[PDB]
Amino acid sequence: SKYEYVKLFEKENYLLPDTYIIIRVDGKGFHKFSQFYEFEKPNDLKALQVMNSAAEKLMSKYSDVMLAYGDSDEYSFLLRKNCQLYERREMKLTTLFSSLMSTYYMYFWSQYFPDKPLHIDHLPNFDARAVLYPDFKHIRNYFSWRQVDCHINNLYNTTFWNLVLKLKMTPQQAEQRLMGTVASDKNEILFKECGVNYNNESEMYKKGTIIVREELKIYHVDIINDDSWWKSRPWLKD
Amino acid sequence: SKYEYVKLFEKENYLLPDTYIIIRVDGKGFHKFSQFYEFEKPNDLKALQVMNSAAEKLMSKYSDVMLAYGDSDEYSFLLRKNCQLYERREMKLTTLFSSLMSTYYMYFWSQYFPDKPLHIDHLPNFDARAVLYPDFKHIRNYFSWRQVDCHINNLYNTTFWNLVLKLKMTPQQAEQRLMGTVASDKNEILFKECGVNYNNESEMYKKGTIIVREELKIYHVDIINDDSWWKSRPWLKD
Amino acid sequence: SKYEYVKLFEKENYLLPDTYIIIRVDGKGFHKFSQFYEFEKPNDLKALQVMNSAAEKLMSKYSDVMLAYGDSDEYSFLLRKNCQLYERREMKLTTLFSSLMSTYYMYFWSQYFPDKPLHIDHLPNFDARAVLYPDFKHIRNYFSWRQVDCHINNLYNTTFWNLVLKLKMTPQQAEQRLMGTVASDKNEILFKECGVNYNNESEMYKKGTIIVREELKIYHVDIINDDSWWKSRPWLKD
Amino acid sequence: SKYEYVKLFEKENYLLPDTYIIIRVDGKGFHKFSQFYEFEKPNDLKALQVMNSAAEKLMSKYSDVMLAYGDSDEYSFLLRKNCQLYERREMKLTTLFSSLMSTYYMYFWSQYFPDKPLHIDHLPNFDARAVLYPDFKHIRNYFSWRQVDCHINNLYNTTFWNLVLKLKMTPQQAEQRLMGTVASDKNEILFKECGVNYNNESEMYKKGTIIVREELKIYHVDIINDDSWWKSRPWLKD
RNA sequence: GCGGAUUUAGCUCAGUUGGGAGAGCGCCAGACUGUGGAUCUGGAGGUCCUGUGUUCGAUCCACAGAAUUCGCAC
RNA sequence: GCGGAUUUAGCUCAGUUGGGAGAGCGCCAGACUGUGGAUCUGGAGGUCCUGUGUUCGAUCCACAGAAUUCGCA
Repeated sequence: SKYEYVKLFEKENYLLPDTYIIIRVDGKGFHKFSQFYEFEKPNDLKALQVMNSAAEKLMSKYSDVMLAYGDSDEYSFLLRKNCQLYERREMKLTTLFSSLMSTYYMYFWSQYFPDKPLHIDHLPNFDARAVLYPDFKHIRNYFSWRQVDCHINNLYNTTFWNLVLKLKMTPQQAEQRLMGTVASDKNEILFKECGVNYNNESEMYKKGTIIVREELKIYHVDIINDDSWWKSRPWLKD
Repeated sequence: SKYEYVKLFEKENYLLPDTYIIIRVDGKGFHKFSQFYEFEKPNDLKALQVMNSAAEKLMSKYSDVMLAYGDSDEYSFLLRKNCQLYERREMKLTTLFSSLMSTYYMYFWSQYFPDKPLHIDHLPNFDARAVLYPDFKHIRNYFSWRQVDCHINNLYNTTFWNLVLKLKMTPQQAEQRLMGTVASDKNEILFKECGVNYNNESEMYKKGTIIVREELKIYHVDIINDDSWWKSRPWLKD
Repeated sequence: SKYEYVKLFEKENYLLPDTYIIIRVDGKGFHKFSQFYEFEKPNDLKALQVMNSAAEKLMSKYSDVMLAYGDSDEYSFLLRKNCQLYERREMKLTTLFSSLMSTYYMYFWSQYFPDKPLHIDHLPNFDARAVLYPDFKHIRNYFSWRQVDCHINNLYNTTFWNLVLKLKMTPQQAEQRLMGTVASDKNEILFKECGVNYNNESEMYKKGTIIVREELKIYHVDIINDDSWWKSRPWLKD
Repeated sequence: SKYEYVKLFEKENYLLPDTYIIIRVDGKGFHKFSQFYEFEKPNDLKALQVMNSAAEKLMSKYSDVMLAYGDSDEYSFLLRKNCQLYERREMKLTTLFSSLMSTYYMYFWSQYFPDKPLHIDHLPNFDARAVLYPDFKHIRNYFSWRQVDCHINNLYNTTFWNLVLKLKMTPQQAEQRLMGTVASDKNEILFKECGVNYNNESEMYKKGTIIVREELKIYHVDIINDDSWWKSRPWLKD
């Protein structure tokens, strides 16, 4: 053909071999999304169950995924360093992960929320980015970063939404009240003013969600300081 | 934070400025997809209408998309050379496009096919790639390439399936019949042996689908040799 | 062989076809270099001829180089859109250009300065970077940028070195004297305090060096506003 | 400035952190270079001493280089995984290495060969590529690969040049003679026909050259199987 | 895109309805001698592409995903 | 992750009910002049981060998405 020459303008990027690959997918404008479909605040259980369902099915579909961690509207997938999926073409991996997460989310939404059919202008869309890590310690520190982020965001949102619902404050009022406040102050505000003991909050909300290949098992525990949890799973390293 | 340092391992790729951008999305294993949901052969109208609906909605959402061409399980989107969407980040554009096409396809499928609800193991997924073209002549030639490819492939499937249906041949028999045949030979085989006049086939089947920003208008015309069609639409160039 | 596998960690980068290529080479620490070998200030003529000789020879060797502009310790080379040199492999182009400029500079230095044999710890080194530009207008604007920067740096160096040499100021003293000063002030300082008419300085010093493929001709002219200079050379565009 | 905007078209590439970097430089058309300056065959000691001098000086100039291995017209440099030279910018590293190796080669050439002044059309140029390796085992395997390649190439050149020089053959005759020949066949040809025992060849010629930071020490030993050679130098991993 | 064929040790290839994995070259060690060549002896290396399903048991059987190659076709 | 402020001519800052965009500099040319200095005239360059609407009309207003910067950690 006299037209195929344009194919020469395409440029592929193969991700460095024998390197750990993290693919992180993130909900596009899921704040507005959470508002449109009237999500429970601070945390809506079933929506998180949809997220976990999509992630788990995806994980079941692709064996190279050793571990997955999700919270709020985000999910991180760890691919074994020796992954050869799609010859490690970055675009294939990221666009496939985003496509899969979006479609599976739509499906499981149709399963968990039949009362709230999806509207064409507020469909769940995900972006996806690939990140390379040469040593496992960086993987540990990454998931540590994500879990710390989950802890901070959950504490803030629980305090905020308890201030809004129980103390009937305005979002602006709750926002100003939390200004310059630290973890101890948020816990004290929740317990004394809202009558809520944070430590008694669901483990899933405060710790996020971990899916690990054992069998596929789901945990909601601290992985930041618990070295034995990692050490007992050496196949994560391989 | 002692963990945020891992964020430094990320690499962004900004697409060269003042360049025409083509993002092509492609259905993942849609032959098998067409089999599972028992698509009509050679061409199933309603499915193609799902594709076109999804693509048109997508084009409607992003004003930077000047032109789209789709056929079978593929769709190409032209973004104007001075586009600043997501600061011209390749990953954002591609993962977002795959996600959008996927979700819109899922939505419109429930609309056109209420009789065939989607199965979790056969959801429509799309990959996506970004290609840069510095001169409009290469864009013209690109879409020319896509239309020629559509013509050849359609001619193949229509001839094959007419050989299976009208002459009651076995797939291997029809395939053996098509060895060393060219477009003209396939046309002559269809007309003389199967009694089907190709030129009378649906225009969408023979030319594919064009969505162009005018209002958004859909065409099923030749864009390869019709220079005036392009010349009459200078806003495509800039 | 059981060791050849490491070849898979290599990454090639082919520069986008049908795009103008600019390769800019720049002297490594040529201020300290100028100090060690006792360069005349503000401008040492013979050094500039070494630069120009190296650039001209390099350009003579590779016909794809259509235009070159050099000043101080930098030089810019324009390679035509359909250049296929080293299959447009970026790395080959850049390392080759840097190696060539360094070696030719060493050679022509050995020719112009036999009195000052080069010392191993002060050899002329060059870096090299490649930049892609999709439209010729951006090429014009690039070389315009380079000539403007050349004017700025030359004016600064002449004023600075006239304040240090013609007067008896310290380099830091002159630096502080020129702080927050503009072209008008520099001109006025040269005139009133140093008794130097900037405009009467050599044209090469104020405008830089242009090498054009016509035959290779060397110019010291304005290319910023002179449209006719470019328009009279359409082969530069092709 | 209204022209500085072109600066936005540059794209820099920062190498993945915590990864071992190998920068390999290789002589451009050094077959022709070897012919032009009438190099001794198969191996010219003084030329190898020029290469080695250049490499040692370069390594001496940049403390980040932990190990270097060179042979024939190529040299490989290992940079420790946490190196921050030029912020791990690929272009700067490679073009700088090419420039340095080229200039140093010119200088030491002027020192070892006062009898053979360099001709402008045959100055020594080097290309350079950077390769990332996430694990040290790959470093060991890389240098192993290069040393094996050295063994093969040296055996070939010694057998070949003994066939042209000693048996007074034409290069094409030797080329055809070595077609389909294996190491054993080459050894027997040298031994029986040329009266040459390969094992008695200089250790530098058959093993290549190793420069290691200990002090900078030079070795001509096997590094493929001698694990202790690496193990006794743990600072290479760090 | 359509179809066939293939994926097991470092390289080339076996193998068994469906049962516990091998040979030649190459590599390392020792003896031997002409040396890293020749012969001989010894030894090392493998997620049998990645998952799933059935089964007491999968390299094999069924399905799916990835990769290699050759045909036909622009 | 949560919030404040910011993005307007090449640079630096105003900036407006909601209506018609500017200054200093920079920069091109011309007259006279020490020089493309100053001084003098004319002129250019602004998609005011990007889209939609309310409107007879949008730089400010209302919705959506993005970027720089500093806090709270």
